[PDB]
Amino acid sequence: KKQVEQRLEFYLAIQEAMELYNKD
Amino acid sequence: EITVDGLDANQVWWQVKLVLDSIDGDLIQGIQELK
Amino acid sequence: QTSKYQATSVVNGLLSNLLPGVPKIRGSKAQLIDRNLKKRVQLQNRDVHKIKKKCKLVKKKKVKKHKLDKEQLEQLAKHQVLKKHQHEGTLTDHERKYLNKLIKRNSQNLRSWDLEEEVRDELEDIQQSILKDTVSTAN
Amino acid sequence: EFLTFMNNTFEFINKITEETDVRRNLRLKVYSVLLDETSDKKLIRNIREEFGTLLEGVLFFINSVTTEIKEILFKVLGNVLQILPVDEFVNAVLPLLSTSTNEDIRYHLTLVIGSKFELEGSEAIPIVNNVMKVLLDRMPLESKSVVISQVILNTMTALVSKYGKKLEGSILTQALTLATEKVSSDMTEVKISSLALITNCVQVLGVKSIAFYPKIVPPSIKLFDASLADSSNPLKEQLQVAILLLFAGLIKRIPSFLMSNILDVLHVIYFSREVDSSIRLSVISLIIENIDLKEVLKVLFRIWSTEIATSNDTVAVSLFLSTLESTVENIDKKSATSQSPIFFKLLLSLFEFRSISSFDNNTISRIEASVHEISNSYVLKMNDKVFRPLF
RNA sequence: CCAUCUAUAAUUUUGAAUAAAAAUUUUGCCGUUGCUAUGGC
Repeated sequence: KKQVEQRLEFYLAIQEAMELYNKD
Repeated sequence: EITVDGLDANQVWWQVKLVLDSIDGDLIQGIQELK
Repeated sequence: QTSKYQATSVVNGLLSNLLPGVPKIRGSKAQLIDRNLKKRVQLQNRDVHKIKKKCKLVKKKKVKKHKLDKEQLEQLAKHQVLKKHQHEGTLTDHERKYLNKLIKRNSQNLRSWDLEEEVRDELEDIQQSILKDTVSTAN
Repeated sequence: EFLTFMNNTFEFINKITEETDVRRNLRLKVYSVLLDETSDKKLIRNIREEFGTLLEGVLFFINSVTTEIKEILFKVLGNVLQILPVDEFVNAVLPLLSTSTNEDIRYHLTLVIGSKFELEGSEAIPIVNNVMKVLLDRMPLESKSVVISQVILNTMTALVSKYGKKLEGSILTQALTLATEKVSSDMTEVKISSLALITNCVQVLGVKSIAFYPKIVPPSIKLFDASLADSSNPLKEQLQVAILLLFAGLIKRIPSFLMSNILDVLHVIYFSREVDSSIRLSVISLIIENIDLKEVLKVLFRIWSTEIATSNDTVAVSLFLSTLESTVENIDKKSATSQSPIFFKLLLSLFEFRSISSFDNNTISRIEASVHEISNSYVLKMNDKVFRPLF
C-alpha cells in the first residue's frame, strides 16, 4: 500500500509609491 | 517660421529644404493654372 | 529612496519605448574587446520588432478589458435612469423611442413562435372538424 | 484598544465601499445621476465637492498612519478612486491641488491623476488638455519641493508619451519651454525628469522643436562633462543614460540637424563610463542607420586623433572599433571613393597606434586585426583610379 | 594538439597596514563524524 502511496504523490503602482513614501 | 538663431547654416539650410520642397508642389500646380 | 525608484522608473520606462531589447537598470583587456565586438553582431541580429509587438499587445489587451468594463457598466447604468424615468413619467423623446424599439423587438420575436398564416388557414379547417364531433352538440 | 477599533473602523469603509445589483453599488448610483439629464447640476457639483473631501480624507489617513491598517486604507482608497468617471474625477481633484497645503497630500494627488489616464484613450483628449494647463501652472509654485516637482515632471512624461500628438500644440511648445529651463536645476532628480520630457516633447514636435535646438544639445553636452567630474552622485548612472538616451531620441527625429554636433554626440557615447555597453552600442546602431555615413567617417578621424588614441580606455577603443567597422560595410561605393583620403589618413593613424598604445601586446594585436579586416573591406568597393594615388 | 602570449595562484621591496610594485615559480542532493571519514535517495 505504501508503494501505491509514493506513486500517488509522484503523479497598485501608486500604492507602491505611497507605501514607498511612508518608508522615508 | 525659419529660425536662424543659434543654428549653423546646415541646420538653417535644410529647414529651407523642407518648406521649399513642400511649397514646390503647390507652386507648380498654381503655375499651370495661371498659364 | 522614493526618488531612486522614481528616477529608475522614468528611465526604465523610456528605455523600453526606444530600446526594447537592451536590459533594464536595477581580466585580460583583449577578452573585453572581443566580447564587445561579439556583442555588436548579436544585438544587431536581435528581433527588436517582435519585442515591440508583444508590449503593444499586452497593453492593448489591458485597455480593451477596461473599455468593455466601462461599456458594460454604463449600459447597466443607462437602464436604471430609464426605469426611474419610466416609473416617474420623466421619459424624454429618447427613452420613448428605445422602449418603442423594445416593443418592436419583443413583438417580432413572438411572431416566430406564433407561426405563419397559411398553416393557420389549413390548421383551423382541421381544428373545427375535430371539435364538432368530440363536442357533438347537434342534439 | 483605540487602534483595534480603528482597524475595525476602516474595515467598515472598505466593506461599504467594496463593490461586491444596481442599487447596492455606490459607483453605479453616481453614474445614473450624471447620466440622468433632469438631475440638478448643483447636485452634481455637490458630488464633486463631497468627493474631493472624501479623497483627501483617505489620503490624510494614509499619509499619517500599523501595517494591517495601512493596507486596508488602500482598499478604501481603491474603492474610492473608481466611484466617479475620469471626467468628474479630474474636475473634482484638479482644484484640490492648489487648495491642499500639505506637500504629502499634493504628492499623492499627482500620482492618482496619472493612473486615471494610464488606461484611457482618445476620449480624454479634452480633459488631458485641462490637466496639462493646470500641471504647468503649478510648476513655478512647487519648484521648492523636489519630490512634487519630480513627480509632476514624470506625469507630463507619461501624458506627452501617450497620445501627446493629439494634444494641442501650445501645451507641447509650452511644455518644452519649461523643461529646457528645468534642465539647469541643481537637483539631479529635476534634471533627469527634464531630459525625459524633452525626449518625448522632441519626439512629438520633431522638426518643429528646432527652435529649441540651441537650448537642448549645447547644454546637454555641458551637463555630460559635469557628469563625469561629479562621480560621487548616487544617480550618476541614471543621469548619464538620460543624456545618451536624449541623443538617441533625437538621433531618430532630427538626424541632420544633429549632424553638425555629431562629434559631441559620439564623445558622450565613448566616455559614458557608467552606462552599459549594450546601451552605448545600441545607440550607435541608431546613428549609422539614421545619419549620413560620410560625415561620420570625417568625424571618426578627428575624435580618434584627439581623444580616443590617448584615451587609454578599453571600452572607448572597442566601441570606436564597432562604430568605424559598422560604417564600412554600410557605406556606399560612391561615398567610399569620395571619402577615401580621410579613411586612409585615419588608417595610418590606426597603424601607428602600437607606438603610443599603453595596452599589452595581445590587445594591440587584436586591435590591428580588426583594423586590417575593415581596411580590406574599404579598399574593396573602390576603383583603380581613386586608389592608385593613395597606394 | 604542441609551443608561445595572457589569466589565476604562491614567495619578495616601499609599506603600522591597505595599496601598488619590481622580481621570480571527497559528493548531484540530504545527514552524521573530525578539524577528516562514511550513512540514506
